[PDB]
This record gives sequence, C-alpha cells and structure tokens, in this order.
Amino acid sequence: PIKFSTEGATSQSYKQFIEALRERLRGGLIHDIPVLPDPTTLQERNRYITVELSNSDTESIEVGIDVTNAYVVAYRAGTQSHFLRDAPSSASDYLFTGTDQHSLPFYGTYGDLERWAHQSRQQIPLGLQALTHGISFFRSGGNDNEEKARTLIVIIQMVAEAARFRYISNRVRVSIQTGTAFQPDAAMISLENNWDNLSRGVQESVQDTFPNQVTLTNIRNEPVIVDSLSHPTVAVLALMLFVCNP
Repeated sequence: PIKFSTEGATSQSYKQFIEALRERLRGGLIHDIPVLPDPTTLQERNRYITVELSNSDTESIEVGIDVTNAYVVAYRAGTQSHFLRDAPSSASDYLFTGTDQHSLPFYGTYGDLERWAHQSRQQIPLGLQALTHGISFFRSGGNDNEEKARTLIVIIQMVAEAARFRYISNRVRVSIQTGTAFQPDAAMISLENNWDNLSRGVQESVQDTFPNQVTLTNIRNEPVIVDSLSHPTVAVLALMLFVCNP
C-alpha cells in the first residue's frame, strides 16, 4: 500500500512516497533507465494501483493510477469514485469497484483540464498546501468541476509527473522543505509535454542517437535539442513510457 500524508510532511517523507511509487511502477530497465510495463503483455489485474493521499487519520482520498503510463485515471472519496472521461475502459473493473463510480466530464489531458480550470499549469500553484487543499476538496464531494480540474492538475503533477521525472520530484521536495509553493517552470512544463518523446528517443536510439529528435525548454525558456542517450537532460527520466524494446 502506497500512502502519502500531508500532516507534518517533510522532504524525506515525500521522497520516500515517490520512491515507493516508482518501485511499484517499474517494469524493467532500458539503457539503464526504468521503463513502465509494455501494455500488450501486461495482465489487466496488474495494471491499476492505488495511492492514498491523506490530510489526517480521518480525511483522505485515494487516486487510481494506470501503471502503463503512470497517469491518474480516477479518484475515490469514501463510497464514491470519479473516473476521468478518457480512463481506459478496464480501469473501472479494477479500481474502486466497491464504490458508486461516476464519469468526470473532462479528459485527463492537460488541454482539457486547463480548459475546465480556466487556468494553465503555469498559473496553478503546487506544493504541500495546494495538495492539502485538494485532498479536502475531493473528500468534501463539492461538485465544482472547475476546482475538480484544478485539483487534478495539482495531484497529477505532484504524483505522476514527480514519479516520471527526477527534476519534478526534487522540485516538490524543495517546496516541502522550504514551505514555499511554486508554479511549474518552463523546464518542468517541457518535460511534462515531452515525456513520451524522450521515452521514444531513448528506446529507439541507435548508437546512443535518437531517430526522432526531442526539443525541450530550459528554465530560461531556451530551446534544447535532445538527440542522444548521453545528453545531460536524459538523466532526469526516472520512468519511461514503454515504446519499444531495443
């Protein structure tokens, strides 16, 4: 069971949570980089996991994660659960099966989440207080779809993107250690936007060279061409999407 509590959370407790999540998600290594399982050879009973996000012993939610892409597909508050509009059809057969399950009106893509939130990722604060507020909001069952979408933008980045990217888990750690919320910087956004592209480059690489180049953005909004296994930014990957075997 994978739990994270916001009560007295520390840099270390958050790090240990992300480490446990990464260990459960890893399906193998490719070029020494962890990769998620190939969905075509994965047994469906092994496809979905839960994380408990708690503010106290009496206030908590669960989030359901698809191990094939580390993406949040649903959440649960008590006897009621809510699935992203684009959740795989099998998710509701394995996650929160003892609840009344509902479909959310928005997809889990940032495009649709930002549309419903009326805010972009860059405008939405991340950190312990944002997560605490989101846990409370989901547990309360409030019907405000704008805030549901905003809350998922927070959770997705602090859980799923953090699991995928060492840069992001470390930035959340720093926020917790300092007690200072943050808005995702241009490098964080570009990592989120290019996870599948970086995963593909690594896995398709020949002689360490990507067939399909990947253009990232650094903190100073500078465009960076990543076309090699040895590029420094490749080291930021903690979990890759499965694309192909070498």
